[PDB]
Amino acid sequence: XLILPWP
Amino acid sequence: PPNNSNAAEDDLPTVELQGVVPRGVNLQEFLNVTSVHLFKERWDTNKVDHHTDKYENNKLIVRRGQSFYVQIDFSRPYDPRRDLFRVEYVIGRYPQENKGTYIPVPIVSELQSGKWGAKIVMREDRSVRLSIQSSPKCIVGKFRMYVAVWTPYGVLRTSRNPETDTYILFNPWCEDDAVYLDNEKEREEYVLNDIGVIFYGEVNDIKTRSWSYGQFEDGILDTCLYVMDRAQMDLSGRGNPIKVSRVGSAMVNAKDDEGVLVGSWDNIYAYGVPPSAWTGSVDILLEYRSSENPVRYGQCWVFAGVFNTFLRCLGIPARIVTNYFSAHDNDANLQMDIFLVNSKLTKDSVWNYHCWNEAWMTRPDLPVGFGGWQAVDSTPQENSDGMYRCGPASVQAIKHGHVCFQFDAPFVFAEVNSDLIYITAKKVVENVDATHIGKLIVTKQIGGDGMMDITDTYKFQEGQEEERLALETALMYGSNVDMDFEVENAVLGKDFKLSITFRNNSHNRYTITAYLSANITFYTGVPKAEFKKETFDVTLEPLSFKKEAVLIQAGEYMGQLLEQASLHFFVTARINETRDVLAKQKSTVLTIPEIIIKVRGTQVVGSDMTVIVEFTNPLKETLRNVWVHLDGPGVTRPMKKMFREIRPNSTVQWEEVCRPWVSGHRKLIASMSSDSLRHVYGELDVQI
Ligand SMILES: [Ca+2]
Ligand SMILES: [Ca+2]
Ligand SMILES: [Ca+2]
Repeated sequence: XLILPWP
Repeated sequence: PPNNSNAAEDDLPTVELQGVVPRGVNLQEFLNVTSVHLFKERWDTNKVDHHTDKYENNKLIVRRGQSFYVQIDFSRPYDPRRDLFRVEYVIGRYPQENKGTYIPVPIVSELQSGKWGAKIVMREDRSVRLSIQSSPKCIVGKFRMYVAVWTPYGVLRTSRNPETDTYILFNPWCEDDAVYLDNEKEREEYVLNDIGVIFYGEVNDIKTRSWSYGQFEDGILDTCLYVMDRAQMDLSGRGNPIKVSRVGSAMVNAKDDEGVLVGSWDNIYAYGVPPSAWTGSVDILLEYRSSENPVRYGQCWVFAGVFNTFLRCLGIPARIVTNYFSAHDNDANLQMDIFLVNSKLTKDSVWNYHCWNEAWMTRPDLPVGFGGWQAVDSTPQENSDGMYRCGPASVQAIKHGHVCFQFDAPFVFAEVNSDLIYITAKKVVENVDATHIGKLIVTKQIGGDGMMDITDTYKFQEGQEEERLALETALMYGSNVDMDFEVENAVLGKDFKLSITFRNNSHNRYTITAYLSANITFYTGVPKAEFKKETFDVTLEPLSFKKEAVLIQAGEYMGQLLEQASLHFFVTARINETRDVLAKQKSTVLTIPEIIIKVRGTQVVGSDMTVIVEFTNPLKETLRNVWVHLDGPGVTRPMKKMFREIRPNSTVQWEEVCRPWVSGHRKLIASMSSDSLRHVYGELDVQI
């Protein structure tokens, strides 16, 4: 589980 | 005072005298118990037939709504002219009959559907063997067992005996149970499988983590009961899988409730086990039980693995699903608010993937059609009524955006299908991404370790107009047009019309974009299949009503019907000029044409008998080329009679001579088919 950066 | 602990007990008197009993009563006149047998070995009939043979546990474990055998030995042979006794099951320190925690079991002649009772099925010397049946709504937990013999001076009761303590679990095999699951292979994987697989990685690089659920390991059943004790969950609600699963989502995480698992994402995991090191649920739960304090540490998948164990252990069918690109809505507005990127104003986030649980149950608190899989999540993300817990949210309610039905459906929807809203704050909306969130949702396949794409259960396909309409509905559940639909006189075996009505009371001309979803539902309210999906456009002239009749043909649903099945319809329409959304859902029972079968004459398996099949034309139309079939493997070779026409509401009779050639409890089945009405049936049991 990782937070993904907004594209 | 509250009765919320399975571990607590009361002290049931062994000599419950009443009134001022004179000195020198001779209680020898009455039965006493010399021994009780529960036949509780894991090779024996009770545990094998109740699918409990696998638990590492020496006590009886049974499932509710299903009978099991016990044997009581008395001091003299039981005589119902003089003797009266009853079995008792008791849970908690404050048992109450009106609360389901003191359960008196009468000795009855015949067991009755869904009621507690015990039937004598064998007598020998001083013993009687009983078939005991429990209510399918019974409380789940560990019960104390007593035998109570009634006397004119009061009750004489067996003393406390932990060797006969009896666990009663949820029963996916019992059709009267809220957790009934009518598919054996599905029951094997979602109840009895104690290992599994959890998917992670990325949409295009998908990884597999094995997990040991271990729901049958020594100590685990007892731990799950202890979890519910620690929640102070009132015992009287522990027969309700909605309450059990909602308590589970709160108690498996340590926030708020002193639950099982502390979450951590900080890459250090001081003074604990790092989330990636766990390989199963057993070491977590057992350490929680022994230390009576939260375990460190977990993340999404560990929460779901431990939650899966809890559910399956108790008998609630359960699986773990993985959502890739799982949104986290911080402000409960059902969209991703991305401020332009300004990381201080922007509070929402998206996970590369997230894990949670589905639990199978009916939803008697929701309208018909929303049972089946319920999303439940124990990973702490947002408060639900002041606690870190989530669900049950009906996956079917989420799919059509009916997020008004409890619990926490707007949140789960936002997790799977929220849009990205790019915003610039200043002294303004700049972009909208409608496909980023929830690219793929999977769960372990049955009978194998591969994926099952189950995205379509949560959302319509991206780009389809239905996906948009369900989301606009979802946002509306948080212009002077009325919309309604009625199903025009629907008879099983015939086509019928779905009449959607718009009433425009304004002076404006509107355009409507809409879809409709027609479904088969079990009568308990669990959904089975969508059999017709249409999207359609219509113009709405001012000051006018307007019907749009949708033809639903017999072939569209006849291939998927089940006994007592109802029909469930979704209609959602957007007034385009106004962006307003009108959404309705309704269920309806099909009219079922009858075929009565009588037998005139004796039904001995040597001579001739006459089978009278009767059919009545249920329609206002003329049936033509009415074929009628009779089947009955022991009574008749298969036969057919034709009728060129049955006028409206007319009745035909067909007499068949039969010579039965087998004795016993055989059965006759009748069928009718015509040019229009077809495949309506009747049946009759006959002894020979
Ligand atoms: Ca908690
Ligand atoms: Ca938001
Ligand atoms: Ca989308």
